[PDB]
Amino acid sequence: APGSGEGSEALLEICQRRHFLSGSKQQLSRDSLLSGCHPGFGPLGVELRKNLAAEWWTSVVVFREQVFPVDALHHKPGPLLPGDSAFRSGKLRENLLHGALEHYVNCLDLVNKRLPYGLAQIGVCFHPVFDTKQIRNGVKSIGEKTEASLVWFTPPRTSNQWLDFWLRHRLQWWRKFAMSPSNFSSSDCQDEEGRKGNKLYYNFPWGKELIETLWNLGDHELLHMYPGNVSKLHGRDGRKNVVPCVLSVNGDLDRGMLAYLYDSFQLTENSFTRKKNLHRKVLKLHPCLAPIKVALDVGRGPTLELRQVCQGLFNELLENGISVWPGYLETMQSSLEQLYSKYDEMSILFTVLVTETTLENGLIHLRSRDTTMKEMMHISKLKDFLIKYISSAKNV
Amino acid sequence: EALLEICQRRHFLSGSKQQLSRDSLLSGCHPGFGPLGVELRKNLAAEWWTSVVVFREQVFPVDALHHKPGPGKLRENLLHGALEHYVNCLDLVNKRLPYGLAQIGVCFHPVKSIGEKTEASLVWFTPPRTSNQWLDFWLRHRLQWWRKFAMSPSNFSSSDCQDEEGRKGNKLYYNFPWGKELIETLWNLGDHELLHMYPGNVSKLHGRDGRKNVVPCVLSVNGDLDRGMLAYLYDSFQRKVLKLHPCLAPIKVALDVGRGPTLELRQVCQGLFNELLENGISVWPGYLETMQSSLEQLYSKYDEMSILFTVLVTETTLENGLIHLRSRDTTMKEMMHISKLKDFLIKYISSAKNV
Amino acid sequence: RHNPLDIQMLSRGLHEQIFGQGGEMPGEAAVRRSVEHLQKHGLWGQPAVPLPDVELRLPPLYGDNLDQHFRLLAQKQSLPYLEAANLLLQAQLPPKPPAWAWAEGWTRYGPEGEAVPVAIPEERALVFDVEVCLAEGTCPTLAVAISPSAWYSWCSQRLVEERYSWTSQLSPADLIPLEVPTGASSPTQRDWQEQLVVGHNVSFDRAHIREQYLIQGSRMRFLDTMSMHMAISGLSSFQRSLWIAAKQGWDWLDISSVNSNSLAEVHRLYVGGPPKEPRELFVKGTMKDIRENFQDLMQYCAQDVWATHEVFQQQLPLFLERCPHPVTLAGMLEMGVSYLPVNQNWERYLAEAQGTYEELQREMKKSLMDLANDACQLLSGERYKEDPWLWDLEWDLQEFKQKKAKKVKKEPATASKLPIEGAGAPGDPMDQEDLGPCSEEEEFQQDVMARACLQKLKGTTELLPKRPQHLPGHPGWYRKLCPRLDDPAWTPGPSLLSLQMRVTPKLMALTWDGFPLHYSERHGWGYLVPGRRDNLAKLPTGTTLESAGVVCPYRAIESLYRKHCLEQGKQQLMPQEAAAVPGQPLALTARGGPKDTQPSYHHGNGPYNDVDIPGCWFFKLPHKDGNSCNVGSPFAKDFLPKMEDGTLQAGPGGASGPRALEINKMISFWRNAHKRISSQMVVWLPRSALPRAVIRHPDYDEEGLYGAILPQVVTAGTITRRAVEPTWLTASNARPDRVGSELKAMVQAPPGYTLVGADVDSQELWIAAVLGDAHFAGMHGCTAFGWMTLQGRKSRGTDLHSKTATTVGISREHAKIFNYGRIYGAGQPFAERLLMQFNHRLTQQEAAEKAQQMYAATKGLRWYRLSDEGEWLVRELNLPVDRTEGGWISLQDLRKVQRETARKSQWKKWEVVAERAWKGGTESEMFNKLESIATSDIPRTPVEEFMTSRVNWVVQSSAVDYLHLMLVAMKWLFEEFAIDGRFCISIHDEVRYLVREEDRYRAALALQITNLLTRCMFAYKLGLNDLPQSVAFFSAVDIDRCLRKEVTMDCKTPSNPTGMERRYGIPQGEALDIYQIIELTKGSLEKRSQPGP
Repeated sequence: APGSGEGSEALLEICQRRHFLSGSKQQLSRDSLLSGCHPGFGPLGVELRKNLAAEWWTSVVVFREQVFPVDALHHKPGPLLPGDSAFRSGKLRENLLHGALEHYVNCLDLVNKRLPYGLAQIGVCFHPVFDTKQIRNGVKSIGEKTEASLVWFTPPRTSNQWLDFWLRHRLQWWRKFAMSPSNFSSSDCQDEEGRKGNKLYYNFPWGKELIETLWNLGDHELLHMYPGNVSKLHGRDGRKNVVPCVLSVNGDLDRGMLAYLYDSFQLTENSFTRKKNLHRKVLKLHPCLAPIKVALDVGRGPTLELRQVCQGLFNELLENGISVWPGYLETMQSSLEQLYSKYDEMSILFTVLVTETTLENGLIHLRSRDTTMKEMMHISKLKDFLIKYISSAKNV
Repeated sequence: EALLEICQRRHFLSGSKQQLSRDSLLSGCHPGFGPLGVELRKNLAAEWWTSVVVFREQVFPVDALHHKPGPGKLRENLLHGALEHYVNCLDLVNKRLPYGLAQIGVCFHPVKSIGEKTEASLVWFTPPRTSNQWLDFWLRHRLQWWRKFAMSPSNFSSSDCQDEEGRKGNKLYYNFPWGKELIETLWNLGDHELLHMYPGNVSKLHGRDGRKNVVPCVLSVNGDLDRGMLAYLYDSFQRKVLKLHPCLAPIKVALDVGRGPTLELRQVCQGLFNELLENGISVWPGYLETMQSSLEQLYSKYDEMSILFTVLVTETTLENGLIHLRSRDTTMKEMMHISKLKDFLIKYISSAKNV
Repeated sequence: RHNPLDIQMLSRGLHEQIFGQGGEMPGEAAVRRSVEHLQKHGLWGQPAVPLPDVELRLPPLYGDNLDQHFRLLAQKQSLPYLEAANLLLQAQLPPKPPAWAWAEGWTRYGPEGEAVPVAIPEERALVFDVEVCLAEGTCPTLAVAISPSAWYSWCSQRLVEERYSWTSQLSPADLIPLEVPTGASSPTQRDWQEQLVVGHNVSFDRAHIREQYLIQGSRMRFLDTMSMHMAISGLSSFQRSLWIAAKQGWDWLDISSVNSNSLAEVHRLYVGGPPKEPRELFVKGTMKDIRENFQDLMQYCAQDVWATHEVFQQQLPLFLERCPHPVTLAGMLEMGVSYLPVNQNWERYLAEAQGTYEELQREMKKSLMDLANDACQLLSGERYKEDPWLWDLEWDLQEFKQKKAKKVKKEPATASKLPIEGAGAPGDPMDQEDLGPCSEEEEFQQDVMARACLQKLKGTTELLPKRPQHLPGHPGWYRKLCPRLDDPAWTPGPSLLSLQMRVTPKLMALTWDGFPLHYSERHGWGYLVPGRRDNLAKLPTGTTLESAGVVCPYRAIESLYRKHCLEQGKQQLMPQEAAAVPGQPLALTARGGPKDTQPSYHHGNGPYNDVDIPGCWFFKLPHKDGNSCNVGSPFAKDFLPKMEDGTLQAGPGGASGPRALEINKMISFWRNAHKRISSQMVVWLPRSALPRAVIRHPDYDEEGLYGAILPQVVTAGTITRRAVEPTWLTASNARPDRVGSELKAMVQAPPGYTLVGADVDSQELWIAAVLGDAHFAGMHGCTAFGWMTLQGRKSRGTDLHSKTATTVGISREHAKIFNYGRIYGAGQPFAERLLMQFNHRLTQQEAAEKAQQMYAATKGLRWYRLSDEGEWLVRELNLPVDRTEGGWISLQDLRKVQRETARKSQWKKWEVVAERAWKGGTESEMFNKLESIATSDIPRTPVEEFMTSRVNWVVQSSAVDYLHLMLVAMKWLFEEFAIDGRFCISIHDEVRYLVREEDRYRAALALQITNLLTRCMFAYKLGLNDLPQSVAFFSAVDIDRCLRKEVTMDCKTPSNPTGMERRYGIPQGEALDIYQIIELTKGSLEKRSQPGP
């Protein structure tokens, strides 16, 4: 427990510092963090979640079938029959999926009515945290979380298999981006109705957490949405007629991400019972994972020529399609070592300090990246080795 | 509208006829945003993401909230969320000056009735002196965004307004025949929309000239995106055909079967489709689909679906490997080596961001 | 009827073919001797507390002496095939190698020639062979024929058929839809009158029989020429092996060594060699060329094949029936014609199956890759370009372009792909391709200024360091990206060479079993003897100056096993009883592990040479089961995996390696299983499947595959004759969960059908049972049900096995297996050995105590016996002499006394043909299985001349007999109306049959009854005239579309794939019980019981 607390400070503190979690205080504490009364994330915060959405998004988009709730609209003004108010608080989407539905029939016109696909996109929805009441006014507070909902209007047959198909895929995605993916299970805890669709979770330093979700509420809400004489269009099978099914949308959570930085450095215990205590650690993001790929560096003279061409690398780099931290500024603050430490505490892959050795030691892409491979790199090959880096790394 | 009817086709925006009006559309109150729009949108915003965000990594993606407790308010001046984090991120770059904190946040205004304005925002903070210099030029910068190496954007207007409670900056407009409209509004809060917000020991904020501590100025570079595509949606138009700015075109290409016809040819096209997708290029196949749907009654939809090219995969290719493709601008049906088709487009693509 | 009991109910089924309480148990002596006991073996007084009930009501049978009716049943099946075989056997017209031919048949042994094959053998009986390419397609390329005449096919015209070449995709993939179109010669002939049986040697003829059975209907039956051999002229596991070494290149070769060739050597002996085969193997791998060589020779292959068939055969029957039974023979006739369902799913159940092993490895790799990375580096020390660098540097090699010839001096128009280095063939290098643009630069500003100045700076940097033509033709970096090491070179499925990469274990810090060290990478493990010996790092002033000086990597490598040192010792008490590269124990000294010495079954230690500094190390055991060398591998299969799940193993601080060892542990089983599994490929039913809309009601995609695979169940095979399908007759639930941690389920699933089958418990233990009892006078007994005693008692008999371990208070699943083992061959040393390993420090002496004891308790009085083995006293007393049957019948030829037998001769088999025989035992048991050995724990059922073998085999040979009746009766009864369906199974103690859904309940009785009979019958011969209730009504008969023992299961695990039975297809349906089942069927059938249920 005390060791678990220390791991948390380590992985949290580093987040306040090194800017991954914009806001500070109690609204941040684990419990609150998870609820969402937090101020936010560092730029770093954004880059990762973006990479993610983006990275996760690519997979979703690929196969022969793919679409969007198209909009994602906080919205929802309206009275009675559609959604039923139960308790108190607000009017901001709670089902990225719901909207995805109106868009459904038209999504249906799409693909030639042919299809039995997955209609979805990404956006923010809001959660309230109301442990319990009595004290004063009432039903105050609000938490926020950016979700990903994939709906699918499936036949009676895509059915259990298509649901089960997802199980498969999703899981391989995580392991793919996981440093120790064994902390990503599924349960089938619920419902005496609608049957299956399992819940997902991560193994934090203090137990499991609910992440994504997955139901098969096959064709029950559309009937809800679009009443009929037992109406409308059923949807095509391929020469027959059927009313489309449900598609389980792991929600989101910024959390998936939240668990990754965990996984990475989560890796507390890592060296909790092994080697000498020089446990400085580093966070670890699969390369694609990390918000920043590298910290350009520059030292010595003339101060500028070197700050220059670092200037030089950045752009060239910037251009390529690589995230960077420009280290010209960098020569200013600190002393070499803590640079390393910060950076490692940052995940930024490698770092190259263009100094006297840089032109005047004519050439050299100066060393950094760990496991301490400070090998000299003629700047180019390597630069274009990193371009490779990403590619293979990404792939798996 | 002539385009109005074609505009929906397979809905390129969610909403029936009376639902969406050229005012509710200007109100985002319309029933909501539809299918093909998004690609464009995710597509649009993104290219902006480059616009200022990718270009000179002096700025970063800031994450401001959508809601507010206590006085329970709506997200209207998205320009605000930044304010709060300035201090938060200041610590970022030692204490240098200046830069911003972009965040494309679906801000607000829901006119009684309601609607949502997606929008995107930039909040840079310049010092007084070279503030103006590092001010008027700014227009210039993205002056070119939208214009972005134009087609009809030979029609992007800008007006000057005396004043107001900020210290000025000009607004943005587009040439709407029916009735011009305001697109973006940049300010010059060279003064305080902080100060009070962040009062007390002012020396805690502020920035620098280069050696001297100072509290920088405040700025606004917002107009809202939600409809930023609505406009670009007009340079397009002038048999039914809809041409579009490549890189933007929600989707990039399409295809179906032919001559083969059943089975394998169709399967091969899909795989090709998949291959093109892996690296980064949208597309559309028409397999399984049980009808030839003709070719010029199906091609008019490409027009209407303001697509870009096509690739009629046929059997006069299973032993040669040559597909007949077109473009959605001038039809000059060409012949081509269906393979190198990978590094192809990228040219017409990457180089389409050129001229 | 009644309820009578000088023992266990018997009632009124008997009246028809037996008597319930009718066994002439003799007065006082006989009834008393048995009773006097148990006062000593502690069973009676309370046994009179039973849960007795059953109400039996069945009249299906007729005969006098059930077996008399068994030989009859055997009679019908055996006869039609006896007749068609007869004529094939006495046939006069030998071989006729005409030119040769081409595809589908015709004939041609001729006065002249051939043809007329529009369709198949009107032959009435023949033999055949089949070849299949490394075009890997399990499909054909020629089939050889005798009595009439038949023929070769499309292999060799196939070779001019499309699709491009080898290793990817191609045409035979779509040749999977070839199955239906092909057949197996139709597959059949007619099923109209006499059906040609077929005598052949082994598999893939089993494949000619890969297509002859499959459509679910067919009265063709076969039988191995190799099986029978095993049966008559066969040899034991270890004896044959010793026999093999000395035999080709001393008593009674008459070797009869499985395969064909070595058997012909014994049956006939001439033309004895391999017409063909030096070929066909000098590339059971090269094709396109094949036809050429083929045309000329493939007739050869054929013929060689034929002789064998012919040579083993015309001589293989007679000696077989020289061991005379109708049943043994008929039961094996159907065993061969087995079946196995399958659906669209196998490949998918198998492919999802394949995806995981990767993930796993792929993952430990990164773990690994990373942990090793982290480690090595963090240790700031020494000087760069050496020491821990060496380690990190080897494993991680990449971005090399040095060599391998290829293209060079020839090649076409490069796409900026220009490998440098490249040495021998690659260097007729010429001018071109380097210059610069007019064109353009990207940004207006200092950027261009700078951007362009950079390349200048960079470009020149090239004219700067290294050599200039590497630039021309830029590299592209061979492979990888991160910390991984590449042996590749080898394609052979499922491989991960970074572990063989000695060193990984110091990484993956590992000691902890026998508690500690860390290990050395693959040999033994240090300890803490702060010597006062061993270590003289000591001093004085000398040490100061000189120690540092070092001299050799050793004082630096020594200093490291020394930092390593105090820490290993401190590090040991802390966990046991809980730095500039010389901090992490394993890594330092270990550099190069773990060195010479010997596995030498070293309970011991290494007398120096080895042995340095502060701690001593025990060159870790064990290796007998491995058999021949030094541990070599930490994850070494065998002992080591056992210990990973074992009580002791390492990865001290966190997830780390536990994850690792644990992970690999998961996949090991699958690696090897993997290949063999994926391999069966398969055939499928396209449209001409099960008709009647039968296809319709079942529910069915029609977009799925409904074909089936059939595995060669060696009729006989084994010296016990038990079975010969590594993969399929080696079925298992899933203790070490994961892919193929059994695909059993997927196995069967035809829509309109379901599979009736069941499990008889200790079908083997019980046989041993009555045997003794029956000869300890009244068959009631002692061990066996005397001692099995009435007991079940809530949980059950395992609670008895449990009794064996509790007295000696210990795990039972580990205790139960060894009795089985005790039951089988020897005892004494074997217990100590096995128990010891799986056990710990009590050492040989204490092991002795226990082994000797356990054996003492069930067989430990003077001369030979008391306790429990008056039966083995008989197995032994009846079998240390003459040759015999097993009181039931059939003979097991090779014999100690009997190998010896025309009296005492020739040094008496050296007197060590017998001592070399002293050496085989234990090893043989951990060897017995080629796939996995002794099995996984939680179940695990796997078992020169002399008792051991013989004794072990009696039980076994006799459980074979067992199988055949269950079968013979059932086959019989299916014929006997209420028709149902199929199968042979005979798997372990499981025997599954297929049925249409209806009459699936019907078969239930069949099985039920069939066992009663089997059981019944056993006693009469074996013991005499009677037997009990409990056995009679089994446990229950299982029915499901799935293949796992004890239905509700659900089989999560395959850890992957696991939505399973959710991931779906099927999901569990119960086995009725005996009481229930009878209720629905009510007195079996014709078409009479029918309506109501």
